[PDB]
Amino acid sequence: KSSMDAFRAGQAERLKQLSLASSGAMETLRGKLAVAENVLKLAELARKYETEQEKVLPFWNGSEVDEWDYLNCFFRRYNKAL
Amino acid sequence: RRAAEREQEFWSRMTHVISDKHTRVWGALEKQLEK
Amino acid sequence: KRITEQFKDLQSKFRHFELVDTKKYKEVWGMKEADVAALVRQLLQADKVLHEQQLGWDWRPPDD
Amino acid sequence: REVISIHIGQAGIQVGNACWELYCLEHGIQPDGQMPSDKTIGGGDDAFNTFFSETGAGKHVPRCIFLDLEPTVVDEVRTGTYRQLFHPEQLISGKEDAANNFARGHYTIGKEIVDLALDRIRKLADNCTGLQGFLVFNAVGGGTGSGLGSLLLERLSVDYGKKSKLGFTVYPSPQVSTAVVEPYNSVLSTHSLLEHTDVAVMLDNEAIYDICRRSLDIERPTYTNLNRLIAQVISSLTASLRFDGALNVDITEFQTNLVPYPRIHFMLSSYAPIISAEKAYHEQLSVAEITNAAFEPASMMVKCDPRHGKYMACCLMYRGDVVPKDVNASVATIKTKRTIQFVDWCPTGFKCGINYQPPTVVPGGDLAKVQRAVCMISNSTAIGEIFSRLDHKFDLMYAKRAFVHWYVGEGMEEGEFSEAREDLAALEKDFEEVGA
Amino acid sequence: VEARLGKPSHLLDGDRLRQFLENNKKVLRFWCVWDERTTMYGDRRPYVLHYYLEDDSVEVLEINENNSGRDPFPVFLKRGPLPKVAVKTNTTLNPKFRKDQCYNAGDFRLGLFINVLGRDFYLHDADTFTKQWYKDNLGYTDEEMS
Amino acid sequence: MREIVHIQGGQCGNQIGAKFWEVVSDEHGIDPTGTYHGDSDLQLERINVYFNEATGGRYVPRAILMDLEPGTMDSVRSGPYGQIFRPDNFVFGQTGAGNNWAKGHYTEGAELIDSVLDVVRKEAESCDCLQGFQVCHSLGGGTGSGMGTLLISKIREEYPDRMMLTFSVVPSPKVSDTVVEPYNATLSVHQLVENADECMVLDNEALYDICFRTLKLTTPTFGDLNHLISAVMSGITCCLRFPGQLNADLRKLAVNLIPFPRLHFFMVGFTPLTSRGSQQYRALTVPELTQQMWDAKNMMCAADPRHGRYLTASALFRGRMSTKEVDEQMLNVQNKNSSYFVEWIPNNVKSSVCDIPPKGLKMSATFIGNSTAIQEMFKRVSEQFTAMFRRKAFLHWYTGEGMDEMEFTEAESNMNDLVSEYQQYQ
Amino acid sequence: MREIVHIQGGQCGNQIGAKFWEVVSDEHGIDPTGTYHGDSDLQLERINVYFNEATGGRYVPRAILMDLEPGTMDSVRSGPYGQIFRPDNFVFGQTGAGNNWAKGHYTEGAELIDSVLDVVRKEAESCDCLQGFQVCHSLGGGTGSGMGTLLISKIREEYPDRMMLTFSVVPSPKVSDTVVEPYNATLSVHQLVENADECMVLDNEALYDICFRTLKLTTPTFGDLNHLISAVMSGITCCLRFPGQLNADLRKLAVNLIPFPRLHFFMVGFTPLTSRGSQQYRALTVPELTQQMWDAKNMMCAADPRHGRYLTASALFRGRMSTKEVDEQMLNVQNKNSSYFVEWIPNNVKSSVCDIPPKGLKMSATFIGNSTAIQEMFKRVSEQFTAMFRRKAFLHWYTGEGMDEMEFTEAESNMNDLVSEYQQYQ
Amino acid sequence: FQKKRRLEQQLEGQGKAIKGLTSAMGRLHVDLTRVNGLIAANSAARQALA
Amino acid sequence: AKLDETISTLKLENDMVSRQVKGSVEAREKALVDHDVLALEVKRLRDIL
Ligand SMILES: Nc1nc2c(ncn2[C@@H]2O[C@H](COP(=O)(O)OP(=O)(O)OP(=O)(O)O)[C@@H](O)[C@H]2O)c(=O)[nH]1
Ligand SMILES: Nc1nc2c(ncn2[C@@H]2O[C@H](COP(=O)(O)OP(=O)(O)O)[C@@H](O)[C@H]2O)c(=O)[nH]1
Ligand SMILES: Nc1nc2c(ncn2[C@@H]2O[C@H](COP(=O)(O)OP(=O)(O)O)[C@@H](O)[C@H]2O)c(=O)[nH]1
Ligand SMILES: [Mg+2]
Repeated sequence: KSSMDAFRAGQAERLKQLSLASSGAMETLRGKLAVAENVLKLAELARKYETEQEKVLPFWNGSEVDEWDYLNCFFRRYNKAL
Repeated sequence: RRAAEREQEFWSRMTHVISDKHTRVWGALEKQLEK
Repeated sequence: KRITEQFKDLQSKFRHFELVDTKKYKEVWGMKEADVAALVRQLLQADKVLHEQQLGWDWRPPDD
Repeated sequence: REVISIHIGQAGIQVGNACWELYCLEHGIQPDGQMPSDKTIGGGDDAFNTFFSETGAGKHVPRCIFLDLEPTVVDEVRTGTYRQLFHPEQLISGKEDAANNFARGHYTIGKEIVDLALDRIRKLADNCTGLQGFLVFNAVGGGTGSGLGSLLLERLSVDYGKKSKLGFTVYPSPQVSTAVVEPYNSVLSTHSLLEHTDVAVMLDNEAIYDICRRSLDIERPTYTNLNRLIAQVISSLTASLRFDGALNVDITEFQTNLVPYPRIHFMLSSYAPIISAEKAYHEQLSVAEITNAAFEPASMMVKCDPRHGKYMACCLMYRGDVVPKDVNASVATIKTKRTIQFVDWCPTGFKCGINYQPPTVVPGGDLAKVQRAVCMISNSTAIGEIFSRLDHKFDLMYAKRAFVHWYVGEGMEEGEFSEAREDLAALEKDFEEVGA
Repeated sequence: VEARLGKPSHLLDGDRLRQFLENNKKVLRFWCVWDERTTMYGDRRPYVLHYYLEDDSVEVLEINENNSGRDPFPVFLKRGPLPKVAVKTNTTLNPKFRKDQCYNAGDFRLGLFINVLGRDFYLHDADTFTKQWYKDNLGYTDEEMS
Repeated sequence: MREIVHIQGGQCGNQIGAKFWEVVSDEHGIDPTGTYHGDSDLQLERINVYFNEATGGRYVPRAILMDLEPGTMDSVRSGPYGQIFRPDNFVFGQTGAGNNWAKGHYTEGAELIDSVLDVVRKEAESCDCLQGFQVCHSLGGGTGSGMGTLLISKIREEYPDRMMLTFSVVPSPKVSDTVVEPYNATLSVHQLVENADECMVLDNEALYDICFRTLKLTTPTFGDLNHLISAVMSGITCCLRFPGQLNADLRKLAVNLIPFPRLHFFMVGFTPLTSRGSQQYRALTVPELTQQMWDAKNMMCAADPRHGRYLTASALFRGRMSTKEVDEQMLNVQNKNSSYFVEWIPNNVKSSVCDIPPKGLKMSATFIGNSTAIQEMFKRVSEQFTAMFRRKAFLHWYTGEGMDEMEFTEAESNMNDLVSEYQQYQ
Repeated sequence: MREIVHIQGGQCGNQIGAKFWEVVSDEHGIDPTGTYHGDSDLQLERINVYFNEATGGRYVPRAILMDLEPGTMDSVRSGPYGQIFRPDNFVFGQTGAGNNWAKGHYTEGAELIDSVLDVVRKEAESCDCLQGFQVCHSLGGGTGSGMGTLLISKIREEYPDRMMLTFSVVPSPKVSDTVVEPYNATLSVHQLVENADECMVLDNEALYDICFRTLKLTTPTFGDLNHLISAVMSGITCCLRFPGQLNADLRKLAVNLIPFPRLHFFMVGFTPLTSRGSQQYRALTVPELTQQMWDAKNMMCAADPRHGRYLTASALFRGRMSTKEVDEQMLNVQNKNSSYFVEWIPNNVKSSVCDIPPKGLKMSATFIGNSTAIQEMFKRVSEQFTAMFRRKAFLHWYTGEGMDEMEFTEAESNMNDLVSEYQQYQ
Repeated sequence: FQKKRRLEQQLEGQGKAIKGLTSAMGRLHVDLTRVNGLIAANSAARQALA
Repeated sequence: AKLDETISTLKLENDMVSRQVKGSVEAREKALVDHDVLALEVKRLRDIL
């Protein structure tokens, strides 16, 4: 009976800990996804007032990508609008 | 033991597949595109 | 006599809970790892479109 | 289903003087011994069986004895307004005082009167048929109540044994005091009270003074008000036997639900609603607020903070129009409340009882008539805190051997002083151990 | 709704405390005789009846004679409002008896018959306090109270 | 013909039984005087099951009061329909249990059990065809749990071939009335698994919230509380006392309800239940009755059935109805929520019908379920037991009369066995 | 057979439904005690679409009142015919929406919609054939908008294939009772443009104008306006409850009126609406009713049709008339006002007749038009929204409760593209 | 005071988490019932079509 | 004296809230497990569909 109770308690504890850790991870990933979809929609929102000129050419008339110059194209579009 | 550590690396992979660099990019792009 | 079968019935009961509990934990883990795989696939899809449309110039999948 | 009451010492006799007038007002008995011919309030015949036994043709007598060596208070009772109520043989009056000396009250004059007292109690119990328990009333801070009370308790225990013993004991206050040898008398009485009395109900004086100042708004109270409200608490406790209700107890549920350990029996008392006649008609009275009122530290009858301790068990008697619902709801709320904490020995530590009889108020009293009331008796470790506080002053006074010459001249010695000291110390040890 | 959100149960119905304050300790006592000698065993028997003016409730007590064949039972009927009438009972909820359905203090006339739960009591005496109360309040003459 | 002998043990048991006898006497149509005043002959032809005619139609209930409280005696005598019981049957002690299972089962029992047994033997031989025993009692008291259990053991020894219904209220921590409830429970439930044939488990909190939302009562006193229990008890013998299209006695109910000898812990419910203010607005029909009965909030136990699976269930219907709709609705409530049943027992539900609805209504039903969810409540009380036993608290009062620790540990062992086998069959 | 569940939201919707239930009950000839006292037997063959028989002639409506204040419930029960509703259907909050859409859709919804959804689920299961739901509410208040939109979203989700009639009264600047009317209306329509299937758009300004000009009442209260709305909201569904020479139910009306899956905002009107002084001095013939039906001043909305074009228009005639006469009248209207009708759809008018007119009158008519002029109100409210939202006025009361900034921008995006879609097909 | 406010805010956060979980419980129960009903319907359809 | 009384009451309130939060933790875990088991049941049922 002692062995049975110990085994059952261990199984319950492992299930509980896996559930808690997985729920935390899933909440983190859901939070990651929430920001992403807001970015996609708001990009769709501003495109309504765009002219088809910049709708067709939003950028202009081989290493990896750094985090400082990372938004140059968007800044070009913003400067065009301004 | 082995299963526990396996799950640990699995969770680390599935929660750091995307970079904090990309998270900061997403936030900054959201602000810039709002303005 | 009564506690003799209770002893063996406990053995049969112990065998039963071993099978049921082990399979239940496996099934829920498989379920939720499939779910998190679907969610991370969705996230990877979301990352690709933001780069490709706004400012990417390149995009690169991970290993797995 | 009768119980027998014995009162020893000045405080005990005065408290009983209040209790018996309260009882006769409850049961409609005139102060001259019989119920009237026209006015009939008796809710049920034989309802007085617990306390009064009819004698022949309409003359009720109490199941109580008053005894004390000082004759002044006893003859005051004899010449008072309740002359015909008592049987002239229960009133035992000595010749000379105990004079704050436990040794004097227990050894010299003790041997003389205890035999007569127990002989009278034996006849009383033999006349009784369904004897339930003993109700002793005394204060250990004096000489008579300590010595004679302890000796009589020991002899009654060795005589009967199995019956329950409820001792409503008045103890010295941390600041309020009227005598000097009270630490000595209290510890000497306690050494035997602990191992004879089944359930000791704590009572203080300063706590009740503060209660009647805060609620009844009387700035300068006397002993009469104290005894009146103590009598009200006793009546609320015995109403379960006296009257009929939807969920009742008797003297045995107390010793069953309230004593987890053979040497841990020290009960905190509380009563609600203590409300004056001015605010009675303006304030809203019901089970939720009376139950909440019965738990604040400023509403218990002994000066000790319940917050420092953790409850063991609580017993709640309800009087009047009370239904099981609102009491269960108040119980759930008080359990989920955090400002009070229960210990893990007993996850289910509430014993509730309900009785249909509303509380009564004596004519000219300081309590207004109300629809319902609640009385609480609880277990905690603040009692052990009180014991440690008293023992500190005991040892500090004893270190200089003060006042010991009276005891040694009476005939006793320092051996039992040492024994009482170590016994009390072991008692605080037991409380602090059980509190874990 | 107020009971749902927390509200005193007695204050839900209300109009209770005035009557208790006005008559906290007023009881009318009547000496009834029940005649059932027409049944097979037992004989006619006296009982007492208390009517509490605090709640308008009725409680019937039984008086025992020495060397009688009856088990000593102090109470004969629990303290409650007497229905005074037949009501179609429900298996789920017991009937709630209201004041106009139950008896009133003016119903007892010292010479009528009371249908207490089928039993047909005949009350024949009353205390002097009850007689004085009746004369004061119901304007009853001295002859009726005889 | 078939005779159910009814015993009332303890304060709770006596007070519930008083209302039960009130309900059954009202159903069979006798005024509290004890004389027959019913209108239809359907009430007379089966009056022998519960009542005995002595002389002059002065019917006397076949009930056995067993306690230690003259106060409860006065209460029973004072309550309406309280004088019908026999003064000979008023077997009562004088001391008082004082809320102690040891006192109720060993000390005072040793002297009063002889009297209770020879009285019960007296009515047992008075009746011609004994059908079974029913005892109404609590589980947390002393004179209700211990004395009733000892009576059960003696009766099982005397008559090994009779069905036994024990109507026992089991405590909950949320509504707690005394302190030694885990001890009293563990002892009584330890004995009832071997002795009692089946037990209808009940509790106070379930009845409380039932009269909260179903009946919409404001001040639900015990007079309101015990009424539902009495209604269920009266309903469980509808087939015995009245004609129907599918008869079912206690043994027939048990055989269809007990797959293994130690699974006889049934949770009960009643339909229809509705407030007084909405009676005229609500329809009366079998689908509505079924939907009301199969809900968890209509159950009289603090055990949520959605936390387990029903091993088996039974329905006792009353009133002129349709067997085809009854069967179709049982099929629906077995098929739609199939996950909450057990897969290796086909036809989990047994249904039966009677021709007479209770007075004051037109169509009724009683639900009885052997479902595995009661292991939650047993786990709860077992935890209460262990927490107090972990340093032997409140235990000197028990050991002061002859109790030991071996039986205390055996009770916990058996409770662990029951909960283990329920979780095994989940 | 076919069934319409009814739901009332907020004070405005609750009072409108309270008047509507009186109107329909009188039309079906039932006593306000729930009993039948009418004469024409044709009333009771189709009362099951709206009523359930409880016990011997007692009928209860198939409606659910929902709000967050007790005053509305007290008023509706104090009013006449308030004793017919089932008390169990009175889902009811306690704290109040405070004219706050965040409160109505995110704070009190999360705690009360679980309760209001189970009861409507039970009511829908009570009937066999579900035809649709009927939600009556406003678009300016808190609980009228937020709670209504949340409930309709849940109902659409759980019944994906059922019709939804939402009677929405919209705010107007000339008749404004609160200050955040655009903030509420835009957010509510943001969900109504996907979830609802047909929104009857109404406003109090047109009702006041009708009561002043053609009705010529001196001091009209809310009761007269609610009674005036009751006429159309009852005549819309007469085709279900009464026979007709050419029947047309809700889905038939929808498939004819709605050309594209987004344009489901209709204006409504009733005929005749004549002052009691002039009732005797005018003739009642279908040609005469057509003029008052197509009069721009008769529309129940402050949107002038002459500033746009009609896409589709439906004519629900009540009484016995000539189908040829109706058809030729509609043909003449279409030919004369050719520019006012869209070009690429031949025969922009649907017609149908029901044999039973409302009592008292022997002839009546109801007009439902899906014209493109209704974008005037959306421009009207969107300009106000932008005016207030440029400064973020009153925006803390919503931001500090659970929504963020971009939701309002999304709502305006949807509003602007909807008016763009109307202008496109114009 | 800072500890007390932190613990309290933890408290209502956990409470709202529990309440959302209970709402999920109810939604899952409703899904269970509807899915089982469809199971029975499709089983009958399978038998008829076979 | 006033500071001491307030401080003692404040520690007691901290203990109250601490164990109340612990109870909330346990309730959240139970709700999570029940959610998991119902989800498993849902997946079995959709597999049958
Ligand atoms: N509450 C209350 N306490 C009282 C009353 N009378 C006396 N006491 C207390 O009892 C304590 C001890 O009693 P004593 O004054 O010594 O009288 P005693 O107990 O008979 O002892 P002796 O003086 O030797 O006779 C005193 O300190 C008082 O505080 C009373 O009427 N009410
Ligand atoms: N339903 C119901 N329960 C009761 C009643 N009276 C007592 N109880 C229950 O009985 C339990 C305790 O039983 P107890 O009084 O000790 O039985 P005893 O052995 O006769 O003293 C309590 O939890 C009460 O809830 C009653 O009239 N109705
Ligand atoms: N037809 C009609 N409209 C009303 C009535 N009462 C209020 N309204 C309209 O409803 C709007 C206010 O909505 P309200 O009922 O307060 O919304 P809620 O507070 O969320 O329920 C106002 O603009 C009024 O024009 C009424 O009795 N009848
Ligand atoms: Mg003295």
